[PDB]
Amino acid sequence: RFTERAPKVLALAQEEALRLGHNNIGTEHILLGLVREGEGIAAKALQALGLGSEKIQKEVESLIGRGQTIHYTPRAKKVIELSMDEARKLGHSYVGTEHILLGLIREGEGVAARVLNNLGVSLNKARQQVLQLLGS
Repeated sequence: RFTERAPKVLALAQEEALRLGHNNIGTEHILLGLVREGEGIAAKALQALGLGSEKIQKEVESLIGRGQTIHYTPRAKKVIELSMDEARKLGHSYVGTEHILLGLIREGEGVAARVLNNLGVSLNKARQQVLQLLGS
């Protein structure tokens, strides 16, 4: 149900949660995966918005702090479900990195959203800008 790059986001999200010593894979780890994957549309959008992996990493560690089997948080699961809806609405059968980013922005209320707020990003403006990119 995913593009080639979307599972790489998920792999990195889990790796980051483990590297940071965290107990679950939350929306902020999905955000880290989106930016660190580097090549997908989501990474491109985050780059164009003036963000980068190190800035996001530092803000995650500031807000949450550092700490085997880690599970997705309920909100991260919701974001993944929303990514499927975002893809469908845009005429795609496969969920790409951009749909995970849109699902994260749409949910708009977890640790990733707090991080984005603290990094100076408006979610509503960012949603419009990501869609603008997809329409280009």
